[PDB]
Amino acid sequence: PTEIDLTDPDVYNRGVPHEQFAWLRRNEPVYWHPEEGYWAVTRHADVVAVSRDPEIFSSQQGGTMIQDPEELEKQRMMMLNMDPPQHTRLRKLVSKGFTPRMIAKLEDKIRERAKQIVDEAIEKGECDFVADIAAELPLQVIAELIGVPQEDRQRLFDWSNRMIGYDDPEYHSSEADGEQAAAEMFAYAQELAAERRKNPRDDIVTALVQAEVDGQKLSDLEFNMFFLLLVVAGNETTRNAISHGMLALLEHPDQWERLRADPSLAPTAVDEILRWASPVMSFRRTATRDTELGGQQIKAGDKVVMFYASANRDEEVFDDPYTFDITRSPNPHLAFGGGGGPHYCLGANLARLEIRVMFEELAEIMPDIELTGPPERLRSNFINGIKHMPVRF
Ligand code: HEM
Ligand SMILES: C=C1CC[C@H](O)C/C1=C/C=C1\CCC[C@]2(C)[C@@H]([C@H](C)CCCC(C)C)CC[C@@H]12
Ligand code: NA
Repeated sequence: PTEIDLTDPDVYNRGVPHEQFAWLRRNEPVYWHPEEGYWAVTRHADVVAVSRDPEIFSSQQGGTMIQDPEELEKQRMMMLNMDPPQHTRLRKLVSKGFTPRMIAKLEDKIRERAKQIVDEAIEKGECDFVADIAAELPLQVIAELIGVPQEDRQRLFDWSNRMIGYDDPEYHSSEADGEQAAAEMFAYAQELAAERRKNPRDDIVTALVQAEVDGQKLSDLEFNMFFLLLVVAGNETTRNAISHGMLALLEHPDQWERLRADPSLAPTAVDEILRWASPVMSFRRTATRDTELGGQQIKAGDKVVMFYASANRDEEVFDDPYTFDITRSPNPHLAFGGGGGPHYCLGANLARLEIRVMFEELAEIMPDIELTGPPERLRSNFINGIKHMPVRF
């Protein structure tokens, strides 16, 4: 196969290039793509090994985005781009509201919203599965969880689209759209923080302003950058799991029948949807010193790109990896990152709950859902996203 540039958004225009990943896994699983260049890491075990060693494979040294100085400095304030010990301290501060017990307290409220969202979509008849269902549930939930009034949730969605849509013409007008979105969101976040410091509420903003670990509290910039990451993660990952999951269910109709007949299949179905969609396709690291990975010699300063979508088709880990099987078990997919990595998704419990509740509700109402046209992909080299997906109920 020709040596495709996996950092180029256009190579994802016709979908995830799974044949390229399949050839790499079999023939060159740790592969130097020359240009500057980068190592493509495509096997599950090697993604896990890179993930769990931040001392060698740093997130701070070159950031975590896969394309090739002001950008790095303007984003080293993101928790994603920190290494221990800096990272360890920040993650201890912001994780309090995301433990499994805290998240499980939301199921009934999340189910109440999902039932109402599905009901209104069915009443409409013909709609956009993204705007009316897949994006709307995580949007309402993250607004309520953060503490943003429901009237303001559309501001959160528009900001988030501008933050990640920097390669898609529908979501960006030029290169500074995202920076301006961030400035607006920082001002909004600071207003909310000031209010909850004075008058605490049961929301994440209050949890964050009150948090204290080892004599430390969140600084202004730390708070603002974590608010930003929560809003973008809340709005640009789960909705694409739901959209690709619905598409997979319609295109593998036997699986949809099984789920409709047996709602107890939903927890395993969530993990197969996550393995299938792999909504976050890749993240980058930088080697801090000379090292060996999979018999390949990686030099200090080298860019290393972990392809979670390829890991989630690894024939050594998953039997029949190109089959969508909602009962697949076990299912050690890497959609949330390599297990053991210090940055492993902080919201994985919330994401699983949102996806589980939504598909339970779609399956129980038993509507006949059908596509009325092709879904439109987000242009991205990072997110495996669906912008629109016309359906009829
Ligand atoms: C399908 C949904 C999601 C997927 C596939 C996903 C994926 C990921 C991945 C791959 C990482 C980096 C892991 C690593 O580098 O080792 C990550 C980190 C993170 N995610 Fe998730 N995510 C999802 C939903 C969410 C949600 C809903 C939230 C919050 C409401 C969230 C919050 C975060 C945060 C704060 C981090 C940074 C953690 C750190 O740097 O220590 N994510 N996510
Ligand atoms: C930070 C600021 C705010 C200050 C400056 O505007 C620079 C900047 C960029 C933010 C970006 C760049 C693109 C990718 C980022 C970092 C998004 C990130 C990849 C989201 C990941 C979501 C989830 C998978 C964890 C969130 C914010 C985005
Ligand atoms: Na119908």
